[PDB]
Amino acid sequence: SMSYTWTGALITPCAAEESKLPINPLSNSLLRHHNMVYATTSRSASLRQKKVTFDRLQVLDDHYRDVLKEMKAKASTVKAKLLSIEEACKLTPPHSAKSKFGYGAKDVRNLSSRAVNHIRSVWEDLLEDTETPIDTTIMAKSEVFCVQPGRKPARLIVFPDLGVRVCEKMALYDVVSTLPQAVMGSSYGFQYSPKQRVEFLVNTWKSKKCPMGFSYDTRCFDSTVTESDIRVEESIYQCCDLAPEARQAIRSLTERLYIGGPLTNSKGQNCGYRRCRASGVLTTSCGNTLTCYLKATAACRAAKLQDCTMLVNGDDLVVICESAGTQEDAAALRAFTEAMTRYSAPPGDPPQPEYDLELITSCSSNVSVAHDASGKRVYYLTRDPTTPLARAAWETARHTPINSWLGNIIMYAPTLWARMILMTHFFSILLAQEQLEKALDCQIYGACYSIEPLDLPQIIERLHGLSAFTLHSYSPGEINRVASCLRKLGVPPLRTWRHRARSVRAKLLSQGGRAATCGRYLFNWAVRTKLKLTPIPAASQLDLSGWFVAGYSGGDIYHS
Ligand SMILES: O=c1ncn(Cc2c(F)cc(F)cc2F)c2ccc(Oc3ccccc3C(F)(F)F)cc12
Ligand SMILES: [Mg+2]
Ligand SMILES: [Mg+2]
Repeated sequence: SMSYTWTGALITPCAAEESKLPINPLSNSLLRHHNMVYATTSRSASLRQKKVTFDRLQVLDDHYRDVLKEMKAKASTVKAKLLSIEEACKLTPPHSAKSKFGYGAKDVRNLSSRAVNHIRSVWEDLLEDTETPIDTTIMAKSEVFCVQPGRKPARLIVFPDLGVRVCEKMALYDVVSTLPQAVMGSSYGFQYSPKQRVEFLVNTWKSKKCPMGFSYDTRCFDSTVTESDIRVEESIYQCCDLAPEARQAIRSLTERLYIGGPLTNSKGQNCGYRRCRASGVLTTSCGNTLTCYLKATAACRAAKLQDCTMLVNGDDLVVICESAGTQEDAAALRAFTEAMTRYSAPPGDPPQPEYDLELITSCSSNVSVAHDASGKRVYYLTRDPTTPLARAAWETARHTPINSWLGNIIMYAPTLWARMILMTHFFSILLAQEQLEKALDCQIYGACYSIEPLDLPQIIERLHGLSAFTLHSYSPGEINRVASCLRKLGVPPLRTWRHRARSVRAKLLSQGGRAATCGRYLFNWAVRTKLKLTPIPAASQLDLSGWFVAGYSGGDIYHS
């Protein structure tokens, strides 16, 4: 069936949208070529639509069916609990889209009478009406990017009302948090932290006689998901031991929301219908990971690749396996792509076999190596810095709910570009404005969190280790990239940052307390007469456990 159907009403913006980076003092400090940084707007919606509207093709074979039963089997060991309206509410973000029935995130969190009552009514309705499609809103997502040798058209987000959103949590939160791990095991990418991911990738790579690996990029994965996929995905869920209320709630959510439904723009007009994955639902991240895994796993048996190992994060896939030769490997990869195409997961960029792990990119990131004080090789997770910086620049000029930079510092603490530019730029500013105290919301795997800037040293040591404060002698590959990028975005050179960092460091050490800590470990790279960085007290006390369990992108989740 057609992924989407449009009535002709436009996808409209519920306010004014900014497309160009504003010229201000602070941002200009990070990067000069501001006219290269832009943000998507509903304006390009039409273009997106054309890219995602098409008629799917799907042919399931015995390998598909086989793997499904295999996955079903493990899922059947799971027992998911129901969530009280409280727990679910406590999980809703404060910025989350307000309800169209008279309440908002604020009220939902305050367990406000009006909110909780409507929520209660929506649940009751999911238990009674098993048919009626649930209404959803469509919006052109507004993200920041850098220009390229045109521009990326806005991404479309589909999401139900806050009422239906809380119920989803109640019926499926526990499910989408445990089930994936139980089903995919070592392959579930969200169970790992950057360091743990790197470890998994490097161990897998080494466990092979002669490694071969590739990243498979599906063309607009969501729109490729078919009504069959969603139903199959629900069947896995149905294997869990669930309360009747939840069993039915899930059954209803599947038929009324997940497999598809009506599209309403911000104005309130009917835009069309959806028959593919909705990006703004709780089951998006879990569902896409299950689906992608299912297809790829079966696709590897069809293509006859040997000893496949998958790493899946939603629609993001990377496979590592035993090579069979250059020629044979390209044939297998091609076979693989076709199998996946049959399964309704055609490629965007044709996959290319990789024999050098550092060259494989998944989750917009890759694996590289640097050295610690002792001088031994240390692998860490890194990525091209363009987007992070561009957004960083944008987040410096305008106030925005989420701070991609803070999240990036956290996830990329050990990288060259993260420590040299981001850490400096932002600490320098916070130091100026006197804001080191204020907490800031950010995101990890799609879930919002609230971190205090002055706690970064602890976070970084526990998630990466002390080496993240002393790495050096980065690969010539990584170095070239960073430099190439700064040159492109008009970002100040190495020396300029060192000088700036050298100054911030000083200003930080004078304030003492948690600040000196930041200045001591975070900017130790700047001073020549180094300092001995020892295990930080608060580090071995942080409950970062929950930070890396499952994915929630688009799932409207906030871990308080
Ligand atoms: O391998 C390194 N080993 C150490 N340092 C010092 C250093 C560091 F260990 C971490 C850090 F957080 C900031 C730093 F300064 C480097 C500093 C810059 C660099 O790369 C470049 C070299 C020449 C020009 C431009 C660059 C650039 F844009 F940085 F890539 C490579 C290295
Ligand atoms: Mg895709
Ligand atoms: Mg974990």
